[PDB]
Amino acid sequence: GVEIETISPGDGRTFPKKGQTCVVHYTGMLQNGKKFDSSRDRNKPFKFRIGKQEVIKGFEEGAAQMSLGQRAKLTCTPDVAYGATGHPGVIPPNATLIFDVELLNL
Repeated sequence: GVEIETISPGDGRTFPKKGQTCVVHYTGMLQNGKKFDSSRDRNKPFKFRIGKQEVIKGFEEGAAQMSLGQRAKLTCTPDVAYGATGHPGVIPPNATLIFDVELLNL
């Protein structure tokens, strides 16, 4: 259950495919309002490949459904997230995650 709202036009027709790299500048916040991660604070694009279960399923599905030059906010349910086995000292168990996702290339 991922809800995507198009906050950017994203006229690019390119779509991610299997076995491809994908760069996203992601910013995540907990639904109360505090953030835990921001790749842009590191000034480095987050390179991840579609598949291989490198990232949670919600983030990968959201990145797959949205395209180049597009921005969107992903509503990640705890079922598709860490859930009960939350991140140690970072994310409390049974919490939702909101991501500021955007491709730059591929």
